[PDB]
Amino acid sequence: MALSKSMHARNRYKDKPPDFAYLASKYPDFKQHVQINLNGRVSLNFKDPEAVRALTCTLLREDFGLSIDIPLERLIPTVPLRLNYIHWVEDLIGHQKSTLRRGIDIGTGASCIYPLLGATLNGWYFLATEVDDMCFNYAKKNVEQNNLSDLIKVVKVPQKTLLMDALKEESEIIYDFCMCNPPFGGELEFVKRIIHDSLQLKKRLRWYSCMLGKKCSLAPLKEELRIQGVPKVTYTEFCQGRTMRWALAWSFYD
Repeated sequence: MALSKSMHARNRYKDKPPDFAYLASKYPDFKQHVQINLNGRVSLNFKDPEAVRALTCTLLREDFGLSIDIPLERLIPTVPLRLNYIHWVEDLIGHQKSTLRRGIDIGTGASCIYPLLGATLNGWYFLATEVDDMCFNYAKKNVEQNNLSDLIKVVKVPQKTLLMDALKEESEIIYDFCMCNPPFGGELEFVKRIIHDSLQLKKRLRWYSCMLGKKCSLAPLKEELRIQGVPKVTYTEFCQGRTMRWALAWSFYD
C-alpha cells in the first residue's frame, strides 16, 4: 500500500496543516517559541527542541483537548506523523461502530501519544508499556491529568521484556492490535523479537504492527515474516516533511 502525499487521508493535517500565527494568537506559551522568518511569515525553528515541545503540546491541546507535560531529555513525538499510524491501525482493525477495542502500546514514551490519541479519538482501551522510569512517570501523569485512567493502563515493564511479558498481570483474551515505535544490536532485532512473540500469541492479538525508522529494516522483516509463514502482511510509508517512516503490520488470520 501507498497513500497520496505519503500520509493518511483521514489525517487532520494532510489538508489543514498547523497555522503558527493562529496558535500564537491563542497560546502565549507557544508564542515565545515562534519567530518571524526572512519572509514576514510566522515560523518555528525545528532544530530547537523547546520549540518542537511547544508545538506538540499546543497541537494536542488545540486539536485534541489533551494537556500533556513532557521533558526535553526524552523524544518529542511529531503529532501529524504519529497521527497517520492511529488512522492506519483504525483501518486494519476495521474501526467504524460501538464495540470495545483493546490495544497494546510497546514503549509508550513520556507523552503516551498513541494511547491518548486512540482513547480520545475512538474510545480505545490501551495497555501502555514503558521500560524507562522517567517516561513511565511522565506517561502515568499525562493519562492521569487527562482523566483516561479507565481506558489507558500505563505499566513499567523490565528492560529486556517485550509483548508476552506485558500480558503477565493481564486477564484479557483477545486484543484487537498492538502498535509500537521501537527506540533508537539495533531496530531490526527489536522488531524480530515482536515477530517471535507474535508467533507465540498467534490469534490472541488481531493485528501486530510496527513503525520503522530505517528503510533498510523493511525488506528483511517482510522476508522474516514470510519464512516464519505469517499469513497476512501489509506495509505502508508515511511522511512529515523530510522525516520518513515505514509502517508494517501482520496477522495470523486468513
